[PDB]
Amino acid sequence: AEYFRDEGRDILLFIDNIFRFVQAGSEVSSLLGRMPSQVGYQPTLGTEMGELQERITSTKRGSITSMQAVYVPADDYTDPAPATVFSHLDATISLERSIAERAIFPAVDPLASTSRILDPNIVGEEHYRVAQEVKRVLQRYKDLKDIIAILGMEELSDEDKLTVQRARKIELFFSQPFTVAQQFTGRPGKYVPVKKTVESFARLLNGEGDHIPESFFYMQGDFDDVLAAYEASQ
Amino acid sequence: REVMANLTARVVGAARRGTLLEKRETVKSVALLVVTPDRGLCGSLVAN
Repeated sequence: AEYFRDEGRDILLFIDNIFRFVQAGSEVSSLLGRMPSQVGYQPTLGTEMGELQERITSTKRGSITSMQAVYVPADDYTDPAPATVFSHLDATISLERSIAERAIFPAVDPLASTSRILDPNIVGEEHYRVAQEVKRVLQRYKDLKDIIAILGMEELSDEDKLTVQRARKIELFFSQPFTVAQQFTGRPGKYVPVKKTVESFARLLNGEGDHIPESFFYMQGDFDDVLAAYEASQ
Repeated sequence: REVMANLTARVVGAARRGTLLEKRETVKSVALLVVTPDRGLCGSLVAN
């Protein structure tokens, strides 16, 4: 890919499971007689990650739009390999086991997922405000998770209650059918433009859609599709 | 309960059916009474 980057061509780079590169390095180091570090990993983990990752850079001659994948052993985000990857990225997306087990196929945790270009000067003031609100909600929800689990929705205040069902609706609404998911799911795929996503979430946060039950936000497109489904079910 | 049944049966005339028992026509103002626990933690009872 560096040949195409060096001559100016825009390159999309998809490296899958950098963690397997780390694991291969670990096995090679174990066979090489190097002293193990942390959980059996190679002592030269950081340097190997630097040597691979620092080559994945958009330079003044060309741009590389990298998109990697990282596999966390078990479900440990404190593992040395993902911990080393985290500091070599611009946009971090965290997939959680619990979200997937809740049938939310994207399974992305908004609280643990950040990005560098989530700045109003780059992505847009409305986009930034919407994202910040969608995180402050679900942050209130993560704070009240234990309260809800042991006592229930009733003990919360009225505004806290409203934020809680808004958070649950948002969590359901982040789910989206994928065109590559037709092989095991019959739901047709949807492509929601970023403008439509921002508008839908702004409308949802305003108060629109409060009357709609949470089950109607599951695996839908923009807010218009949710409203159409609600009208269809009356 | 039976004293009401025994008494209100005797008093049937609309002219004498005044004061509290008067079934007013063209209702305009309605007052309601709500009783709620003084303390929370009751569950959905207060919300209900």
